[PDB]
Amino acid sequence: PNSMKNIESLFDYSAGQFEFIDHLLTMGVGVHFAALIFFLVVSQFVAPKYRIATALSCIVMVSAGLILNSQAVMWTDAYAYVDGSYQLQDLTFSNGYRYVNWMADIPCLLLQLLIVLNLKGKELFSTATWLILAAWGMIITGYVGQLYEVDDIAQLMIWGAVSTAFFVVMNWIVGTKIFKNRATMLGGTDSTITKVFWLMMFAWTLYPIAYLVPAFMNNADGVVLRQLLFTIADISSKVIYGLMITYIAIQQSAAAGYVPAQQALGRI
Ligand SMILES: *C/C=C(C)/C=C/C=C(C)/C=C/C1=C(C)CCCC1(C)C
Ligand SMILES: CCCCCCCC/C=C\CCCCCCCC(=O)O
Ligand SMILES: [Cl-]
Repeated sequence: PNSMKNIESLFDYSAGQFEFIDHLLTMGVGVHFAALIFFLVVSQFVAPKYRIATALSCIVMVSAGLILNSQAVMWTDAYAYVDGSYQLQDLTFSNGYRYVNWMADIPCLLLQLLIVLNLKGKELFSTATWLILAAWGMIITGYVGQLYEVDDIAQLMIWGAVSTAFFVVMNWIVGTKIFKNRATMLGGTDSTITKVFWLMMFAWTLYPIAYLVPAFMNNADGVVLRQLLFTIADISSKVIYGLMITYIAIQQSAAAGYVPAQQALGRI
């Protein structure tokens, strides 16, 4: 369906190129699932005010891990090694699934941030609402644009412009809330959380770069590079970010007197 519309369909891949992609996707699932166990064992040390943030991390890990596992399988299904190269056998591969996943992943990532920020009640709800709508606006317009990567580069770029507008607006909101709510962080995670904003800024920005590969590197190597950028971005935005949110959650929990949090931080 969407497979003819992505640049992966245009090329034949060397055994090294095809195998590198498969290995990236495979490693990615391994990292996400390993992280998943860790987020899972560690959540018993998070006080309940914050425990939902850690659960969100586990949710993202599986959600992202499943999409990667599936991409890896869709990749091996799509091509066969014939006459010295991997050649397209059928229309089973597309990047469209990543976008669909982001529809779920991003709200989860944002919500875990708001929780450690100590937002609650009406503010949490309203902030969450504006953020996810902005995010959905970004993702959907982006999804529409990627559909035109094979045949209409101007069109991919215009949808890209619209997508970026939502992105910038989303960043302004998360940035503003982090900066206005820092003084309330305990432990003192007021310092850590600003690092979390910079990481997001860096990691999230890699997705747009990946989106533009058809525009500047329209060849088989470009395909490899985009999967690589997705990989760096995925580990940075989901896993590394997740480890920080959890750290902040544990630290805030101990500072507020939750004992399992204190014993845990202490036993290390
Ligand atoms: C777990 C997944 C994450 C954190 C994905 C984040 C994705 C983006 C920030 C996507 C951004 C885009 C633009 C701002 C412009 C082009 C289209 C997108 C969707 C790639
Ligand atoms: C910060 C997150 C780190 C992400 C992990 C990514 C791991 C891969 C890194 C480097 C390997 C580069 C080697 C590429 C050899 C090219 C072979 C070919 O494509 O033909
Ligand atoms: Cl609590």
